[PDB]
Amino acid sequence: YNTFSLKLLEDALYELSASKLAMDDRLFVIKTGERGAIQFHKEVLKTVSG
Amino acid sequence: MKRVLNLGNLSRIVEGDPNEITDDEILVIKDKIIEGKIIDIQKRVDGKLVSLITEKYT
Amino acid sequence: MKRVLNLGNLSRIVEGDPNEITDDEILVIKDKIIEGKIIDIQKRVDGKLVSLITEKYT
Repeated sequence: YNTFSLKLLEDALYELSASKLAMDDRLFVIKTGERGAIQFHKEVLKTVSG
Repeated sequence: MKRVLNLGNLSRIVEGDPNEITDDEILVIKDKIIEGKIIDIQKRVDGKLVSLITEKYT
Repeated sequence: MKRVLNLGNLSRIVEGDPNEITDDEILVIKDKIIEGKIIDIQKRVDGKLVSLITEKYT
């Protein structure tokens, strides 16, 4: 990615999940540095702000 | 895209008499001849009730 | 001196993209030339954005 988006992430994980995983086993766990968690926070806040 | 002001400062957007508009509240002057349109947005500064919309000419 | 509208309709006064605002939102545009003015207030009428403030002429 050039720019990070919860749109892009939500799509990729769901398409994966639909094809590969049951509805009950779609809990994902991302690994990041403190900055990735911050970038996540900003995007999540940008959405709820919409 | 995000909200323009905290709802505390938006709850003080009122519709009334220009003579009773103090600060910490914005005024809207609805239009009569036209139903939905607005005439002006106003905010008091130094006792005077000035507009926030910039005048636009031809 | 009642609020011009309720809060559920004032909450949807937002600032940002003209393309991303729904029919339920009012769009504000902070003037860039002046520091505390407004240049236009818009809401979607028929998929298009139109100014709520009545146009003035001489």
